[PDB]
Parts: sequence; C-alpha cells; structure tokens
Amino acid sequence: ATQGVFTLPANTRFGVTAFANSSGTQTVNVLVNNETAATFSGQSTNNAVIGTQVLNSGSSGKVQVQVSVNGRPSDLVSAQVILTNELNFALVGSEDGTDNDYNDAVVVINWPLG
Ligand SMILES: [Ca+2]
Ligand SMILES: [Ca+2]
Repeated sequence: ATQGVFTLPANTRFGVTAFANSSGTQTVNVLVNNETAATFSGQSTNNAVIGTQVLNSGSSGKVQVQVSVNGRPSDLVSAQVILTNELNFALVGSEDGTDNDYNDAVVVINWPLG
C-alpha cells in the first residue's frame, strides 16, 4: 500500500520534523499538493534532528513525505494517530538497507499548531 501520504484539513498549518539513525546520509522531501515545499538532509547515528519547519496544507491538504539515501528511495511505513479527537500525528519511518529497523530517517508531522 501507499505510505507517507496524509490528508490534512485544508489551509491548516502543520509541523514536520526529521531525525536520522543510519550510517547513510538521509534526504527527506515534503510535498504539499504535489509541490516540493521543504527538504532536509543530514547524517546521524544518534537521532539528530536534520530539519524542522512549519508548513501550510494548502487547498488540497495532500502532504507527502519522501526519503532517499544517496539517491536510493527508502522503503516507507506510516500511520496517522489522533489523541482526544483533536491532536494529530502523522508518522513516517524508513529503511535504507537490510536490518529493517525502519528508523534510518524518521519523520513526524503534527497539527493543529498555535
Ligand atoms: Ca535500517
Ligand atoms: Ca538505522
């Protein structure tokens, strides 16, 4: 199934934050309505934040996270979670190799803000 694609209420601000846990250098792209809106890169074996930014959902609400390592697309897993019917997390893990820890780049989207 498709992973890394989330529908947010339209014209709503949201945060996105990426962490790295791999020997390979991670690159994360964020597409809002199929247009590249943020990109992070870095390397960490220690969960370092390689990027963070507030974005807007736009008219579509379609947010999609992508991850690649030196050009090779990582395999994604994702889910959305809602707490107390109000607080939203969209979560993404990714695997760039063979050990299937799926934490190579870890991305977290959250909303509402403010
Ligand atoms: Ca891995
Ligand atoms: Ca890892």
